[PDB]
Amino acid sequence: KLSEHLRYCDSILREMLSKKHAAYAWPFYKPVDAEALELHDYHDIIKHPMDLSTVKRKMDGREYPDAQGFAADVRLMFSNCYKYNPPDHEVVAMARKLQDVFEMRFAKMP
Amino acid sequence: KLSEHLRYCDSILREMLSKKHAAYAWPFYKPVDAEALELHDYHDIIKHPMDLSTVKRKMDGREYPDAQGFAADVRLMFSNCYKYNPPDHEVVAMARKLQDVFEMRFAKMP
Amino acid sequence: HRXVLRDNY
Amino acid sequence: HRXVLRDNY
Repeated sequence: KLSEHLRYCDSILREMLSKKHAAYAWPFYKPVDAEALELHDYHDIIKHPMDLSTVKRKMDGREYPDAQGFAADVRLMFSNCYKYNPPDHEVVAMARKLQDVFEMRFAKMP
Repeated sequence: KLSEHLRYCDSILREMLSKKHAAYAWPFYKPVDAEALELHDYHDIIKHPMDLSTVKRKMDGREYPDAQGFAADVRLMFSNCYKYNPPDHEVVAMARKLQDVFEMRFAKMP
Repeated sequence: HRXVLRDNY
Repeated sequence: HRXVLRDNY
């Protein structure tokens, strides 16, 4: 039931979740665990959390109207990370690496 | 063609390669890349490298005679990491976390 | 108050 | 001379 574009988006998502990128993608696999990380202000600063497991369930649920909504969620995920953390944080470097993977594959969508 | 024991060992290997443990297991997914990491002495100190992809190909190749040979390779992987790196290194903490997963599942083998 | 990644596990 | 994990990528 997926468009040609969202089928391509689903393949981007599968790649971002693959062991190939695990070294920098793993903090985004699941929702940020503010409880385990003791980040008592995380849900005050980040009003709309996002992560790859959430993007996957929405894609599998056929909840994205077009490829543009898929991209908006992925970039929200990266944006929340840049918003919450100091620019020198290692998770910010990991987000930028994974975002480089995303933007490159997304731009090359036929 | 696998024993009941090595079938259980194969399930341990599948778990160690799952996204569940990726945060600390990813440096062991593939052989240590001394070229990319510029570790010009790595193959002088580590005479017998080992990693999870190598354990997997041996298991798939039916190259382990028993569960004891499987365990010897997994512990070689951890041992090489403790041998090469300083004890305070983050990859040593990651090895100990993954080894805790391994030893616990291995000990509970029926 | 800073996020510590290893504290996730 | 110390291993740097982020240098893997």
